[PDB]
Amino acid sequence: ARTKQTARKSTGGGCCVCSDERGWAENPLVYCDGHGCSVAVHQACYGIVQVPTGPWFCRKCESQERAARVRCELCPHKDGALKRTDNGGWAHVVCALYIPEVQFANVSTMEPIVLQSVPHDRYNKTCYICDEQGRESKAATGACMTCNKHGCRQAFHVTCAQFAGLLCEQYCGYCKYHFSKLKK
Ligand SMILES: [Zn+2]
Ligand SMILES: [Zn+2]
Ligand SMILES: [Zn+2]
Ligand SMILES: [Zn+2]
Ligand SMILES: [Zn+2]
Repeated sequence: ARTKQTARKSTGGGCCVCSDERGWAENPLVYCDGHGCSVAVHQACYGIVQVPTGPWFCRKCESQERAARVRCELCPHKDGALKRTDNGGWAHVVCALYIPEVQFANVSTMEPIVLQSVPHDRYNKTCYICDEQGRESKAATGACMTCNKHGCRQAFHVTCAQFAGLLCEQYCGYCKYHFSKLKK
């Protein structure tokens, strides 16, 4: 597999789940070899038990599922690191991690992603970011996390917060207003 195992920048992107650009000897950043696929994930961020000596393919590329059928059940963005769900669909690993009540059937392999126990309070929210970034039709879809500032009611999709730099590592996120004043 093509991997990065250090933080070194060659004298000659980052993880889809955790956004870290560095790799480790015991936790490499592995790059999907699927055609036109740009997934890169840490072994531990994606549940790769054995990094192959040959090519490595993410689960979506392995499935060769129709590109029309590859969609996260929990957010409106495709691309990124996906696993199959218990309901016969797909979901981002990052969405699974940052929506509190989502689980994995196996935490070593991090799959399938289990949605059966999400309560309806993740599902009746509106993503304020989608409402801001020209995605008004998708803002009320999928599942939102809530700002981790106690009492805040701002809600947002995990991936939308991820793209906005509003997640942090317990897996939580803050609306932009409240994130600005948090000591990083
Ligand atoms: Zn990672
Ligand atoms: Zn792939
Ligand atoms: Zn998602
Ligand atoms: Zn959104
Ligand atoms: Zn907030």
